[PDB]
This record gives sequence, C-alpha cells and structure tokens, in this order.
Amino acid sequence: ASLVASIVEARKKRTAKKNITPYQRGIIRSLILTLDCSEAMLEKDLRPNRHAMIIQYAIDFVHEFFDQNPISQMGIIIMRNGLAQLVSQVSGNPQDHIDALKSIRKQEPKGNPSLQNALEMARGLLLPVPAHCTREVLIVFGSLSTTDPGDIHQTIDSLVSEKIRVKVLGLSAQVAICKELCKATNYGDESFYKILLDETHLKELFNEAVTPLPVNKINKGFTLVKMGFPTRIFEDTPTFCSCHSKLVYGGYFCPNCHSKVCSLPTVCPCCDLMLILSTHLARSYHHLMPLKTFAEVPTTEKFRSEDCFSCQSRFPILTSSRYRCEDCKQEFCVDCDVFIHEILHNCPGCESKPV
Amino acid sequence: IPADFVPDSVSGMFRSHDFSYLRLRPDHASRPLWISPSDGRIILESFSPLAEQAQDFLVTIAEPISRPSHIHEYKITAYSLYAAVSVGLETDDIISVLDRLSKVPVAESIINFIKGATISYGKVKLVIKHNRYFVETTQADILQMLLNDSVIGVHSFEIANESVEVVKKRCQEIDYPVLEEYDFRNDHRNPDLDIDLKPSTQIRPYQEKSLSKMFGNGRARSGIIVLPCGAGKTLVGITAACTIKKSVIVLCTSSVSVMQWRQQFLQWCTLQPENCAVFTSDNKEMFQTESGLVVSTYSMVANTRNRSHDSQKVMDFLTGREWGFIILDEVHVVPAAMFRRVVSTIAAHAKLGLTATLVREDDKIGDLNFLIGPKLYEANWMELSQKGHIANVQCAEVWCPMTAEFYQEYLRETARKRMLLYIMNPTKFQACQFLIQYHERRGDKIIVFSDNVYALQEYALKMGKPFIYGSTPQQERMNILQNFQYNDQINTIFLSKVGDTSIDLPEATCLIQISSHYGSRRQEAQRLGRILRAKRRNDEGFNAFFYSLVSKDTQEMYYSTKRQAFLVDQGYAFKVITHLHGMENIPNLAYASPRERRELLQEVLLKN
Amino acid sequence: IKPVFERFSSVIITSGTISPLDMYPRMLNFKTVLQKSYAMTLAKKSFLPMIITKGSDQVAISSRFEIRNDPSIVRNYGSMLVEFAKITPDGMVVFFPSYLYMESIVSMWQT
Ligand SMILES: [Mg+2]
Ligand SMILES: [Zn+2]
Ligand SMILES: [Zn+2]
Ligand SMILES: [Zn+2]
Ligand SMILES: [Zn+2]
Repeated sequence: ASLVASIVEARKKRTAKKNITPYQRGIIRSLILTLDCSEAMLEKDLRPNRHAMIIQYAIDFVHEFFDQNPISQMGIIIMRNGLAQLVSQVSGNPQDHIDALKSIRKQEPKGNPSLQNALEMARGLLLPVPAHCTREVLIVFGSLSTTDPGDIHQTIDSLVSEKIRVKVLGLSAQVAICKELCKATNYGDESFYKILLDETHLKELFNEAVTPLPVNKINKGFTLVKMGFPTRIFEDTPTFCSCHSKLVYGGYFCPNCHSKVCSLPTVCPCCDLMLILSTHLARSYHHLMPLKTFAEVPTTEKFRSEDCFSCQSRFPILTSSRYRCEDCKQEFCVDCDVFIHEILHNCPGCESKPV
Repeated sequence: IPADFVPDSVSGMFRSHDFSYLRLRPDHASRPLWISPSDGRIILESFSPLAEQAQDFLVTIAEPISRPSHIHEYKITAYSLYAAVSVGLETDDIISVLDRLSKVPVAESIINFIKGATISYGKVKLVIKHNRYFVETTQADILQMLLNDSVIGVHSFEIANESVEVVKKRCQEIDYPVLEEYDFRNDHRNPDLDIDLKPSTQIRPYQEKSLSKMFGNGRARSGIIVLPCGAGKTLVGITAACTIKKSVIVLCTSSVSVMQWRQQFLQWCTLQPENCAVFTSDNKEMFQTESGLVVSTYSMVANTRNRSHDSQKVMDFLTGREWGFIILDEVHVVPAAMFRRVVSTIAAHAKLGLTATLVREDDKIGDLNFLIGPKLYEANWMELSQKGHIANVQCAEVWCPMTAEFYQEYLRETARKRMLLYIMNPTKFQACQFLIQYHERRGDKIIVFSDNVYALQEYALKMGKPFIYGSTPQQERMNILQNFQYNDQINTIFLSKVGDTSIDLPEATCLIQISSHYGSRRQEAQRLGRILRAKRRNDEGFNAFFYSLVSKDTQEMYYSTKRQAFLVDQGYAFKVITHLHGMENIPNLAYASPRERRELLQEVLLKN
Repeated sequence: IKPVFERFSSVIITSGTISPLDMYPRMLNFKTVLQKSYAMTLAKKSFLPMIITKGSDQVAISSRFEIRNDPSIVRNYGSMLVEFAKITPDGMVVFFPSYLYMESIVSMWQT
C-alpha cells in the first residue's frame, strides 16, 4: 500500500509545481551570506553540531553558486560575540572565501547575535554596487532573539529604500521579527522566512537558495551593459600579471587595453571592464528557457509505446510510468524524466521532431 | 531431526551441530527464531519482524546466552520455564507461540522439555498466621505426597522456619514448587501500614513491567528482580511497599546503604521518620507504632559474638513482628552460610530480591529459588544502555609492558608476595601518572582501584592525593570523599573494595584500575556499574572511560580476561591497548630513572 | 439581574469560555430559550494543550499554599520555566494564582 501513499505525495508535491512561469530572473547577482557563530550553534543537537554542518553546507553553497552563477561576487561576514566580523569581501574567486571559511572551521563559534550590526555593515558593503546587480542577502540564524544597539526598523526602511532583499533560513522555529523582515523586504511575501525540519531539508533549502530569483515589474531596471570577450595566450616566457604582480606562463589578454589577467570571469584591473566567455552567459539559459513538466499517461488508456523513448528501456507495469513531453508527444521513464528535467536542459524528442 | 540427515563431509566437527536437517519455513524472512536442539540454545535475529513482541516472551521462557547487536543467543531452561509459569504461562501456549514465530520446526526434545517444565501452579502454597509458617495447600492431594516425603515432619500445617528452606529446596527438587503470593489486601492479620504512592513518584516503563509481572493477580509474587546499576530498584521497592501497605523490612549489606536507603525511603514514600527506626551501633531505637519499619544491615542479625542487650531487644522485637514484605537488596551475599538465616529469623510474607549481578563463584545464586524465588523480571542491559537508563562506556584495557626491573624479582618471589611485587611496576606508575594528567587535561574525575592497601597508599602518596580503603574509618573516608567531590585540591582519589560496590559515587566518568581480585568477576562488574550509573549517561557524544593497568608477562592477562569475560558477554568489550599515548611527552614520570626503579624495588622488597 | 430581565426581553448572554451552560441558570434564577455550544471545525491542529502532572524528575507539582515553600517544587517550576524560556521564540506569559505566592517564589529564585 506504499505506492498509493507515494502517488498522493507526488500529487501534493506536483500541485506546487503545476504553475511554471518564464519570469524575468536576475542574472547579475549580488549574494551575501552572513554567518552567526554564537553559543546556539555550539549545540550538538544535530550531528555533529550546527556549526559544523553550516560550515559544510556553506562550502557546498559556495561551490554551487559559483558553478551556476559565475557572474556574481560573493561576500561573507561572520557574527561573533556581539560583533559582526567581515571575513570575505565580494570577489570573483570563490577560493578566497573557501580559504576564509576554512579559517572559520578551526575557530570556535561563540557569543550573541546582532542583526542590526550585521545588516548595517552588510548594507555598507553593498553600498558601492552597480545598478544592474541584484543585491540580496542570505541570513542563517539560530537564536530566538537578537541583542541590538538600536532600532531595527530604521534599518528595515533603509534596506527597502536601497532595493536589497533578504531571505532568512532560521534554525529552531519562526521568529516574528525575522518574519517581519522577510515580509516587508519581500513585498509582503512569506516565501522567504524558511525553517528546516532536518538536515536533509536544510540541504534542499540550500539548493533552493542556489537558484536565481525572479524580479518585479515595478522594479524596472532594463538597460544594456558593456561587455568584452578577451583572448587567451599561451606564451613560452613567464610574464608578470596585472592583478597579482607575478610571472605567468599563460593568461588571457585584455581585449581593450591589452593587459593580462590570471582568472575569468573577471573584470579588467586596467581598462576596468568585465571579461567573460560565451559559455558563462549561456550557462543560465535553462533558467532563461525553462522546461515543461512531463505527464504520466494513465494506466487505463491505450499507450503509444510500451518502452522508454529516450533511455530505451521497458516501461514497468499497476500504474503507468510514462512521463510524456507534450512539446514532443513522447513518453519517457522516470529516470530520463529526472535527468532531462534537472541535469540535461533539452528534450531530445523535441530535438528530433522538426519545427 | 525432521530429516534423514545423512552426515555431511563438512559436519565432522559439527558433533550434532549441523542444523540444516530442519526444513526451513519459507516464512524465514518474517520469523526471527531458530532452535538449537543439541544444547537447547536459541538463535534470534535482530533485523526481522516479530522480535519486539517475542523479546519479552523469550526473556520470560528462556535465558539469553549472548546478546550482541546482531544475533541474540537465547536458551530455554527449566528455571526460565518455571519463571514463565510463575508469572502465569503454560507449555501449550509456549509451544504454540514458538511455532507461530519460529522459522524452523519445533524440536521434539524442546517440546518434551517444556512439557516437563510445567508446575502444579496454585497447588502448593504457604501462609503465615501469627509468625507461624502454615503450609496451606489447596488439597489433601498435596498433603498425601508431601507426607509421603520423609523430610516433612484449604488445610494448613506447620513447618519450622529453618525447615522451610530445606523443604522448599526439596519441593523444588521433586518439582512441586511453592508460590508465595501474599493477599495483603485480604490478609488483615498483619498490621496494615498507611503508606501511599505519592504523586511525586512516577515509574519507568520497564519498572512498571517489573511490578506488573509480579503484580499480575494483585498479589505480591515472591522472587528475584535483576535490574542494572542505577535503574531505580529503590523506586521499585518503594512502589511495591506503597501498593502493599503492610509492615516491611529491607536489609542491605552496608551501614552506608542502610543510611542511604532509609533517607531514600523517607523521601519517596509517605512513611514517616517516626515509623522508621534505624538499627546499628550508632543507635538501636525502635518505633512503637503498630506499623512501620526497622532497618539494619545483615550484620546486626547474623552476629552473636559481641552483641548488646539493646541489640537483643531489637532483634527480639523484629522476631515478634510478623512482616508482610521483605526485600534483600544486594542479594548476592545473603545465601552465604552466616547470612541465610533470614527465613529462620524474620517472619515476612513476600520475598523480593533486587540486585545488579545475578552471578557468583559458586551455585548459591540458585538457592534464591528456594530462598526468595525465581527471577520475576530483568531489564536488558544494552537496551537500557541505548535507552540511556544506564551508561555507554569506552573501556580501554591497558596492557602495560612488564619491566624486567620488577620481573627479575617477580619470577623468584614466593607466591604470596609475587602479587604485590608485580602490582607495583614503575612503568605502571609512569602510565598511571600520564593517564591522570591526560584525563585531568580532559577534565574527568578519576577513581583508582587497588586490591592492596599498601599499593593504594603508595600510588596515593606518589600522586599527592589521599586514599580510601576498607580499614580507613568512616569519618576519615567521608571527609576524603567530600574533599574529592567539592574541594578542587582533591581532584582524584584511590578507592578499593569499599568503592567497588554498594556506594553512590557516579561523578567519576573516568576510572583507572591498577589492581583487582584474583578471579572475582562480580567485583569487576560492580566496579563497572559504579560508572554505569553516571549522571551524564544521557547526553549526546558521551562515552565513559574505563582503564585497567595490568602487568604483562604474567597470568594477570588471563586473570583480567576471566574477570572481563562476563562484561564482554554482556556487551561491554575490552579493547586492546599496549602502546599507550603520551609516554614521554609527560616530563616527570613516577620512578622513571632506573635508580628510582631499584629504590621502589627494594622498598617493596622490605615487605615482600 | 432582576431589573435587567424584567425590563428587557431581548437579552443575549453568550461568551467563549462558559461551561457548563446550565450552571448559570442554576446559580441565577433565569431561563433561556436554547442552550447549545459550538465545536471547533478545524482543518488541522493549531493549539496544543499539555497537562504537566510531573516535573523533569517525574515529580508532581501543585500550587497548594501549605506546600508552597517546597524547594523541590521550586526546582521543578524554575526548571520548566527555564526550558520554556529557552525554547520560546517571541512571547510567554506566566500566571500564578496569587501575588504573595509570586513574591515568595520570585524572591527565592532571585536568591
Ligand atoms: Mg575502597
Ligand atoms: Zn595575476
Ligand atoms: Zn583592460
Ligand atoms: Zn528512460
Ligand atoms: Zn519533447
């Protein structure tokens, strides 16, 4: 009787994903993850302790964020002992923040949090940020309270005025002030103050936070942006780099001012212009071109085919596991459905079918 | 054998052990039970269904031989089947449930064994009417056969109190066992004691199971209840007394235990300190109330060498009182010859036995069947360890490499002094010093156990922290105990056979053994139970630490193996450590220089 | 209530925590035309009542003024007060039966 429970669970899951929309979603991102390292995360209540798992999950989050969206800079400020401590400036290299987080590994989480100080200096760090960049902050929190020097509502008003959004991933339960932050910052939405139920749910939440977010019509910033593809050289001689001032065998060359750099996707240090590859911009095209869900045909009706169109395996036989791409009119197995919907980003049935 | 069972070429060492002649049921996936008919053993899976329902049934009708995490080795015994039918169970139901949950066909010998181990339950009973052991059986059919027996010499007749133990052994021998289920509600000949279960006491589930197994009919079934260290046996006895509401006497084998159980009893039951009169050489007062209690250890009833007249008056008073309930806490010592006068002296109806270990060197532990009765309940030790009712220990057995400095004299020493000569190794002193350093570095209270007072005091003096043994007076030992508990000057202490058992010292999560008995497993088991009742047995990431410094190149390895094998079979393993940690990182080592080693060698040569 | 009842007929007596209904016409000489309540037609559980009959050490607790200065009952009271304070996110209220009972027990937890 487990298949009926699985079916009704899949129905209640798919009721949320019935509506799939091609919203304009931010690509030039600006993501900040502040960390609290206080007495609360010293609890071993989840194995091994909250501090260790948020360290590991932040490592994964950095990797996933830079993989999916390499067109953003990442800054991390830790919270400790009534002080918020900047440990990671916004940068194109994830490895810097990886090393900073590795430093955060060995140190000891202790103290009390101050979202006022944390968000204030996060605002100040987010101040010299260009218009197209979408300023947004992830906040992790384990306390049920917050010691603060002054008002939080002035900070809330300033953050709303400066067009920065937040998303809170609280640990224990809901905190009303964090709900207020999420609602007021997020145009009244309640889809940003999220509480886990276990570590797997925390993993899923982090994966959810990886994704780009849609933007609002009223928050209109539709413009152009100057861009430059550089050229890579492979020279015999080591050559001084502009950024780190040291001898480099290879390195890309600046398209505009003909200097050289060491890493991409990065902006020029000399002509001060952003340099990318077409792979980097095409990386988010699945977000730009979403994929429709695939429908299982019912077991009662007559079937177009009895084996999987894509992976080429036999469909198993009570119910019918034939997920149909209505855009290509072909049914598929669950494994192929998962792979095409998540790993792949094209429908080979729609590739074979001519338009 | 449900087969021809032609002997296989690989069954040669399987001396009737190749158990593949059985026709395994296709329901072997669901059913958790095998039967081993060669030795009566039972093989039980810990990963197949019906085991949760069958666990209590297998405890009731069978004894476990070994219970690791994967496969429980049980064994049906006639003792366990008598315990089953005493709880209230029968052969046919046992056979039916066994075939219901058994992967294998039920063996003929096991069927016959359970058929034989069915008692005349209810036929043979005894009651006390005004301190008189009246053998009240339901029929004269019992009277005919019992008078047919030559030992004896509805209807009730007298058997003398010392003759009661002998005739109970005899009727167990002729398999006509007596049940002692007091109708304390129906009997009002004894003075009822107005003691109530306070709402401040609420009972653990396994303790409720222990009560209801011996309170199935509402009467108090008499026997043994074996519970681990710190399980709440005092709470179980308090609950039994409060639901019996009669005159009750409980004896434990320490005056410290007398003090602690008296305060426990006046704490968690509504009996009054007036009703409780404590008997010892401190004071021999009596309560004058119709109902109440008098507590003493077993010594003030056993002894007749140096007795006071007030002691004589008190033992006369307790002889006069016809009690309704008796509990012999730490029941492992009462079947000793100077201690088994309990039936001969005390007139008490219900006989319950609460202890941690149900093992000893000889077979006096089975005498409790005809002294107090069978085991009414036991709690599974690893189940309570995972439940947090008892602790989880990372025991680390330290194989100290033997120094030739002491071995050269140890080999030529005479036998009575070889022991004290190989206890005192300078390498062992070095290892103990760094271990104390390392666990005070970890911040653990450490208790050191030595079997010899001189070794205990030498280790204590080399530490610079005091010692407690059996010859130390009570006032000095409690002063040292409170100094250890509260004073930070006394970080560790040096305990002995007054610390091995019958005390409440659970703070020491770290324990280092430098010496022990020759082969007494119960002393080592009680030493393990000293830290098994530790307070932080419930917090996450906890593992208690047990250490045994044993000299190599001796028989002490086999001695420690013998002393530890019960705990290993329980589930408390003894891991191998020979090359220790931090052996030279410690700067100062006790008797490190060879001149210091020869110094201590000739110092102990002064005695050996 | 006699001037009220004999001056006005269209009088509605209702509340949220009146139980049993008949006890108020029992204590006051009046009668009503219909006596019924309303059940909570709830989709899912939203209120979780507990009856703490025993402390952390399985020790019962009561508010009786004789046993009022019991240190063990104090220990239990402060115990779950601390625990609920630690797990309570936003706002929690405490309701003792009497002010003197408070003043005693708060002064000695202050101790
Ligand atoms: Mg001792
Ligand atoms: Zn460079
Ligand atoms: Zn440039
Ligand atoms: Zn497929
Ligand atoms: Zn398609």
